[PDB]
Amino acid sequence: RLKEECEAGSRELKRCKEENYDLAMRLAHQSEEKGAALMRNRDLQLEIDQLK
Amino acid sequence: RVQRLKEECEAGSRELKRCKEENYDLAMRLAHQSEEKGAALMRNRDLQLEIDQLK
Repeated sequence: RLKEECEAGSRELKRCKEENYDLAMRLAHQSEEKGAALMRNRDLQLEIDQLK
Repeated sequence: RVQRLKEECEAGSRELKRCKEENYDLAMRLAHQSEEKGAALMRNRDLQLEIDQLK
């Protein structure tokens, strides 16, 4: 009754910890890509301001 | 032995609850950063089109 639910919980904890590491890596990757896109945006806005 | 595995199981159920809450937070922050990157790339395309008409 509780032995089976506790074995299932420890397997779910193993998967949750794997997902946590995966989410952290994906978050760091998206933050770098967002930073690169925003830098390109600043440079383009500066170009427009000089022409207009 | 019975009381030891009971505690260990209760501790794991609490750690899983914590991990799922952290994972939900990371997922929402990941979704936010991806949306912001996407929005910036779309503005970049529009700005490049504007520049090409002015130079």
